[PDB]
Amino acid sequence: DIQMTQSPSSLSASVGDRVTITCRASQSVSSAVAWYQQKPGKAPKLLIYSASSLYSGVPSRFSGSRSGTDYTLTISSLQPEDFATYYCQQSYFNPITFGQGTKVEIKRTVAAPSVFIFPPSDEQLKSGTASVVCLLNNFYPREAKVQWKVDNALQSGNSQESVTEQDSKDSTYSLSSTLTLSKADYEKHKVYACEVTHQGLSSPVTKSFNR
Amino acid sequence: EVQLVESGGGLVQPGGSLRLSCAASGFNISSSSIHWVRQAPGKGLEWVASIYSYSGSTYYADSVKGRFTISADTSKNTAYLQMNSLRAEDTAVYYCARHYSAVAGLDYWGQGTLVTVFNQIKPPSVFPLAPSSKSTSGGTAALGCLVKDYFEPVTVSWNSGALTSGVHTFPAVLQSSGLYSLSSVVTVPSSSLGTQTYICNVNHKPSNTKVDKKVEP
Amino acid sequence: FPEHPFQEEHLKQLYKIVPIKDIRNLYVTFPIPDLQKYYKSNPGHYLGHLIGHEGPGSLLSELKSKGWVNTLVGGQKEGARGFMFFIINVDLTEEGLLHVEDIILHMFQYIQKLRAEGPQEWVFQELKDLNAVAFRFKDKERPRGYTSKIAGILHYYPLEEVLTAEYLLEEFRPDLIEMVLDKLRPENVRVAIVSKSFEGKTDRTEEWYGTQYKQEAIPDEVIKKWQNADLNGKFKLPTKNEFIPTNFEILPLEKEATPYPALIKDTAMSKLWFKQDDKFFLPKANLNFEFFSPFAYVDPLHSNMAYLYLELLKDSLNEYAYAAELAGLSYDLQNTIYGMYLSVKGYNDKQPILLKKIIEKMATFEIDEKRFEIIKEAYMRSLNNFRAEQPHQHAMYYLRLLMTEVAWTKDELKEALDDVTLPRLKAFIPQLLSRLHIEALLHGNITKQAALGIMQMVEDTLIEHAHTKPLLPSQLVRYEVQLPDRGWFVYQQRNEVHNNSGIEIYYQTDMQSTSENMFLELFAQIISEPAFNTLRTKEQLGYIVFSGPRRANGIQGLRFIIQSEKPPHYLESRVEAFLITMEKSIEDMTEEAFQKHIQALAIRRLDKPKKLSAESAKYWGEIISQQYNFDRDNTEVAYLKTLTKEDIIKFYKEMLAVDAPRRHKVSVHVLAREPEVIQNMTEFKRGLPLFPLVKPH
Repeated sequence: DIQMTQSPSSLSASVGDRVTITCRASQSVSSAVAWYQQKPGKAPKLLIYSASSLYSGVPSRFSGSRSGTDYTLTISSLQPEDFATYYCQQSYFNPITFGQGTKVEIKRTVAAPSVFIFPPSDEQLKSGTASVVCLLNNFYPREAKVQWKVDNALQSGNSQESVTEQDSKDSTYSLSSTLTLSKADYEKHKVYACEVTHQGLSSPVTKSFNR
Repeated sequence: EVQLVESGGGLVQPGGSLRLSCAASGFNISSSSIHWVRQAPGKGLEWVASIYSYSGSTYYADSVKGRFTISADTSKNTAYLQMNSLRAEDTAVYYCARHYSAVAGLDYWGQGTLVTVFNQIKPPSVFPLAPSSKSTSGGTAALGCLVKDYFEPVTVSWNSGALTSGVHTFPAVLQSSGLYSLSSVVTVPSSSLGTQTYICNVNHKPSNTKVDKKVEP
Repeated sequence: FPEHPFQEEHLKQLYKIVPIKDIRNLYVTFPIPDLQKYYKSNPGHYLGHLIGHEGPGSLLSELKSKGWVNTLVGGQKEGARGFMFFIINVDLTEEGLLHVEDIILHMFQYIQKLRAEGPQEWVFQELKDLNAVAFRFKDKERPRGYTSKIAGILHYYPLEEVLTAEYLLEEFRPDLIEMVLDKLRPENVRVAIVSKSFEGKTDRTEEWYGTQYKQEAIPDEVIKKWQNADLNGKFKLPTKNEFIPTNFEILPLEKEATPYPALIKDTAMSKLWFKQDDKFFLPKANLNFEFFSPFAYVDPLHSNMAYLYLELLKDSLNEYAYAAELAGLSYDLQNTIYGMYLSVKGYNDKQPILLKKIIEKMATFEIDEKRFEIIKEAYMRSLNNFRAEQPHQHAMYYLRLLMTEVAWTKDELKEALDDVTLPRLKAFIPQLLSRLHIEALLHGNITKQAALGIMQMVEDTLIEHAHTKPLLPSQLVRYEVQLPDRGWFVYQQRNEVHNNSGIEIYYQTDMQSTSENMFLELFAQIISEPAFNTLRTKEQLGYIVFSGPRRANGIQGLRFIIQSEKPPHYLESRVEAFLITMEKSIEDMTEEAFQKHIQALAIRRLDKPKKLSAESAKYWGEIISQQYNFDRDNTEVAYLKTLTKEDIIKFYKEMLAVDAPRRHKVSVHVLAREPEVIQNMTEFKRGLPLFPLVKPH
């Protein structure tokens, strides 16, 4: 029915930061809105009930507020366990909308990726599959621009870039750019160049090899 | 205090049907009721269902309105949900989560069951990387297995579960064939490529398949 | 009782109760004090008004715009002496059972609406006018029981306050409204849920009778959801009514010394038969208007067009017409196989202007799409149900069936519903309204020239909107099957559902000539009481056995409402046997039973006017065959005196003998749920003459 827009959808903020999270109501909503935590891989939580009231066991470092219609949760201070996907609720006999997601990330020095590249194994070539794994690893933050230059020609669509989450080691990320082709395109396109343009590495590092 | 022991959420087919059984112990479902929450993996939140066992008032979302039947044995305070016409996009963690006596207070939760409306179950074709001299950019290198063409994401450890630090196991890419694909890289020295050939301890969850695959130059 | 006995164990408390009757209801109860002293505005019966009100922007207007719960009630019920009840009962459907607390919350939003509205002075003046006119013009009562009723008032009220009991609003009381608002609180609620299917589920037990129920309370999340959601969206209060009747100073009867409806005006469009009130001198004026159209018999599609058009049409302005329904001033819209019909009833004050609004809105009418579709599907399921109806009901359907020039069948009606689109009739309405006819009938304490101006105004508005051009007089043509006058015909149509078999033998005599009128009436009633003697009472074949006349198309007839699963020819022979029974029995009836029985038919005929409505119904029968013979009473009575015992034998042997040349014999068989024969209904109307038509008036 009446929808809810959890602004911001994602953020990056270190331990001890005062964070304002505003679930944007579509219509005039009364005090019928909660606030949620979900740690990833875990069952969620309620942060704030009644749009301002703290629930037992949740610390005082979370201060919700009835804010007009676009109600606002104000985290007073972040913690190392507060890096979790957040939500809210809209409680009526209307179809209950929720948060649209807000995961807290950290601010950090812009860590460079371990810009590597990796061919598929020879067994995988015998399976008729090329997975050229251009590895980026241990980079903060996720914002980059990884480009494939197949036979020194910029190609897109054949790239598969799975990204690990905020690291347990140093709160960075890893990226396995997989140039998904066939062996009929592996031995065809011998030149496999992985142009990496991070936000910090705005200079395009183009990790290349020859078969 | 307020115990949300969910069960019953198991195996189903697209177009299928189930019946939930959540042991909502420790409290009264004659009191403030539990409800049901959609969350597909990688997707946001949607309210599923609502039993009012004190009053029999069932509630559903508009696409699923009518085609379910919810009930709760409130003498036992035990919740149920006869799930019906379960389509494949509904593969989602369904939370038996208690709403307490607040204006919006849903504070108690179950861990939720991933009622999976999947299509395939497939053991993996795990393949390593190819560490060549071109891959050894200096002493800094890495090694990994591509766990390829399998249906749940695998759980990969290294060297009988020894090498865990620096292991950046990627999220699985559920490709167009209903099959996942993830990598698991780990920063190793270029001298260790061949010296300590780490073997990925792949464990496919639905088919219960263990594929120990060696990575070697 | 100096205390409220609803002692805190029952507030905000469910009671899911199994009834004995197959019934589904829900009570909400409020112990309110003995405010019998507070009869100045009588806030409990004011809530019976306001909570009973279902008007524009209303709660029930929204929930029937939501379609869940059809009706409801909420008002002051007397409980014990010291306090009283406030019972809020609703209709229950099966679909509202999942929506219960939301409906409760709808109730609460209307409570919060009228709480945010607070007091209303215009309701006090309006309902004070209502009470003053209603108790002013309450007509009469049965004596017995009424005396004990006002004697029940006589305890609570002295010897000058037993008529003026609650029947006058003295002074408006916003703060007693606020007091009962403090009574009307969510905290103050008993809940009595009624459902039969909870047998073996309910445990807490009533003392005397032994029925079982449950406590099973509501948790505080839904309690507080009732509390905090005191907001106001779609719901709106009504406004003052546009009309109140004030002309009750009756107007005396002038120079027009006729005691009948007189044709005072006839144009190419209008034709005004007109009467003033001489009998009872009542300030109501009842109105009658037919909407003839050639477009009546066009299609089964056009049948449902006109039908469903009038249906939704009368339903649509009913949203406007709740103030009039609340005024008790009624009306009618009804279709005809010739067209439509309009009635307007109630007091003669503001009927023209309100009527002009009705005319203008039905002329200038907007069309909703989906609301109509719900109505379309509803009458679709209705016609689906129509195949499962009673053989006597379907026998009366035969009475409308084989007795015309042409009709449409229900199967023809069945396929054509697929053919229905909304722009079809939406474009057909100006096709419709460019040419049709309205004949005018006016009766009441009403003047002549003012009524001329009112009718001229209304038809002028009609021509203003859609320009309804007149007809030809041959364009008012009329629809009956010629007989061979001796041959007996019948067909069978087996039932689908009901196992009983239907049968009847018909006899048209003629038009309503004074001859044939007393022939049919006297002959029908003279066989009626020996039938009550032997066939019904003695034989006891089935319960639905009845004999009667037919009066339609200005044409007489003879019916035998008989429904029972018998072998066909067997029951034919029994009816034939009763024909032989009356053949001898009439010859056996001497002069004494003859005279007493014609006196019975006389007192049947002899009855004084009682209202305008009954005489007007007989007037409407005078209208529809265009005969207007307002003094055939004495004429047919004096003709009745002319009938002798031999004279009726003359009526027998020419027409009613087994070899009579005017043996108007025909039947229709209906079988169970499982001469010569009739080949086709096309053969039924293929080779025929037809009839002379009746001279009109």
